[PDB]
Amino acid sequence: SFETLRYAVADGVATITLHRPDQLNAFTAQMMHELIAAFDATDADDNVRAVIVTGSGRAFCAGADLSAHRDGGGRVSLRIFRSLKPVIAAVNGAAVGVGVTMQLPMDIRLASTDAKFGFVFARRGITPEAASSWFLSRVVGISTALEWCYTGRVFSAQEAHERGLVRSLHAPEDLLPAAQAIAREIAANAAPVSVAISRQLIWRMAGASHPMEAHKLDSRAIQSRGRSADVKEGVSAFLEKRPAAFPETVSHDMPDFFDWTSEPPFILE
Amino acid sequence: SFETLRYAVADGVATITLHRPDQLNAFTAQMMHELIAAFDATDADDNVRAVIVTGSGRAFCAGADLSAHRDGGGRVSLRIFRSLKPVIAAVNGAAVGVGVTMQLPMDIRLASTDAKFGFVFARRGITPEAASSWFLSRVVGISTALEWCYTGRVFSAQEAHERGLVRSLHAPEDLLPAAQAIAREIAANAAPVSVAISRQLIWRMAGASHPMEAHKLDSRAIQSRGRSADVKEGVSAFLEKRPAAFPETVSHDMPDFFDWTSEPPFILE
Amino acid sequence: SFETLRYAVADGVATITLHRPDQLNAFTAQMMHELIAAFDATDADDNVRAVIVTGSGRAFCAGADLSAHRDGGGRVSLRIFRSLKPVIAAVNGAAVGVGVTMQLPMDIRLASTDAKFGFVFARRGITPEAASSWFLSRVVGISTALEWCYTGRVFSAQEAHERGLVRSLHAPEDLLPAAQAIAREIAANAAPVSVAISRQLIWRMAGASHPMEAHKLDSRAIQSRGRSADVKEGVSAFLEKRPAAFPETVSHDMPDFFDWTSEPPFILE
Repeated sequence: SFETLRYAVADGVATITLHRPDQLNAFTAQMMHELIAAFDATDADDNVRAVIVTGSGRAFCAGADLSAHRDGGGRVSLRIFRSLKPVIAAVNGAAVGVGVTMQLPMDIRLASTDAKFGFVFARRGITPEAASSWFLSRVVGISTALEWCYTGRVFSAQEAHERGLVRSLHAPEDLLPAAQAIAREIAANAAPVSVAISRQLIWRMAGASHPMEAHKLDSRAIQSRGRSADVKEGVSAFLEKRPAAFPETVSHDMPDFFDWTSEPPFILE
Repeated sequence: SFETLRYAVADGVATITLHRPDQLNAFTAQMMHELIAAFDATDADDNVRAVIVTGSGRAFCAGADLSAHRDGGGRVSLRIFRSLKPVIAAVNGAAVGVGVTMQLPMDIRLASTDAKFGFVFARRGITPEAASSWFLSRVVGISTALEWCYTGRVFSAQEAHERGLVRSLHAPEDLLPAAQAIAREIAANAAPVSVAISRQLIWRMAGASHPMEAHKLDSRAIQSRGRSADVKEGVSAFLEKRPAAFPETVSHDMPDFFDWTSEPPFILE
Repeated sequence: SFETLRYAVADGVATITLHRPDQLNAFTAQMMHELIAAFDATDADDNVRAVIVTGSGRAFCAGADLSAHRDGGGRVSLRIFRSLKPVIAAVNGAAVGVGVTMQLPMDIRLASTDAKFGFVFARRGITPEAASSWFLSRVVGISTALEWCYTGRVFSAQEAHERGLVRSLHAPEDLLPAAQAIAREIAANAAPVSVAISRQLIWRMAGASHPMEAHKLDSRAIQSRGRSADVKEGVSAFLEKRPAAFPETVSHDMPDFFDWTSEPPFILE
């Protein structure tokens, strides 16, 4: 139960709906705390195998309203980064300021053909936040990140897709069905512990200085999964001509050799 | 005043013109010192809100002529990296050897349809320089970087654009107008301190191991800009139906919590 | 001489052929040791100036059969990473599981129009290996890496090329000729020491936190090559209207200021 979001779980898929639509879902202190609580709920709910984030009304999110000195956007961004479930943004409308910076830590961005995007910070005399200086170059590459943040231009879904911010474009009526089809295909076919480990190694090894770091972690991951009941279930089911019902859960069966919840310290100098 | 460059400031835009055209603007010791001095001038001139780099004559730059044991190309590359203004390359002609490696630290590459590019080092029995082993993978990605440096092939503007070295292609007469329209749109719409912080965080956080690093810096940046006169000017101007005249300057008003001029030590082992 | 591979050297090009075709070249303990030995041979053979890896029969490689607790895939991946010669994958058929993760450390991926690819780990209750959590984001970028590993979908050559896993697509009969034309153009035109240094700096500086790291190494590399006989041979040959016959070799003439064979320690916690 939230004031700034709707939250629904159906068919193994959580939908978090940004829900201040009279304000084009403008981001507030409470949406920040609530989105952190939404991801705590999705990480803990074994019935959740994928998460869709979308906007109510016309917009996705048009921007921010008006020893934790921490940017609110960043707190959400860092929470999603250490998320254990697939996260898909279904961008239905304007995603401006923190409204676009919030999507960069999500795993897959789908956009309505109506969607608009703008890193408008420099036009307002402020700066890109939500750790977008880290995320944005790893989605669209440095040159595009610099051009969008320098001009602060509001650009089309078509530019978003050509420059690689969004995976694919959908008719307004087709967006959530598309996000759902991806979410359900993961929920149907993949073992939730394997998905959670994959998510964490891909995101975390993007900042690693050498593939040795990945080799050390992914050696321990494949050793642990190799001895798991999920691997056995995968064998049985193929032989017995049936869809696997992976039994191991993100809530209990996450391998203990690595703290999937860990993050470096927030310290000011 | 320079021997190897022209330097002009009009309408908030600096144009640095590589200017040894009888030698296809071949890079020399003096062009190196002069380009460092050109960026010192652009960083210090509050009338400069964007920088265009271009070539005189037929070529952009066809290559190098013939306890600082430092590659000259790198010295320029590292100077641009810690630059505080948007830098756009307008590649008018051949950009060979250090002539292409010099553009990779710039923020946006525009090319004439006449432009040609070649990382020809290995064909001459030498090696890619100007820290291109760091920059080139972050523009075009590792596989393309390897292929261009292995073959040393001189390739077309069209390949440059398809593989992502250049943002866009222009008729020879359209190149500088296009570079100018981008430069003027930044100079017109964005607060110079916000642009300078954005530039530095995007480039610097591309080497950061985790988004926590960006969150720490961009929390301090948004706190500082939040209390700035630029933010106020942005409010006034919207209400009073007028273009903002951001008053804070890169020369004085750069926030002091981070040394924007800092770089790691050059030490030989 | 190998049981799981064919190995041939012609015209300066080594071809390593994955060769358990009755098993769609499934990866085994012995293919792992043999591929390490194949790269030791290619690194030491000055007659080898480029390496092509390809599959026998219908498939490239359909997956794994069935205080070094090290993933076998990773051992190959890490060996290729510290390889000194250009490595091109010619993907002739299905490349599933470790069959696709093995290609990511190679320098250039060419695919037959018949080729298929799938990161199917999560569908089998296991996890992406061969340090693919490091390599895959640096080939196709994080969002695509996440989508392929979450769904475990087997996808077409066309998707592989559009999302940037493969450089180019070839008719089945055209694949090895294309891989050869690239290999021979390197073998013909580039100095082997320059190629080996380039390979190592591009791959290693992709994990470096700042371009200063590249500037330090590439300053020493260009100083050393500047005094080399290859550079002289390059001068003579241009004047004397003839193709250079670079005399310096990867076996003897690798500059000594950096250990090209070095890798960080494999240690379990």
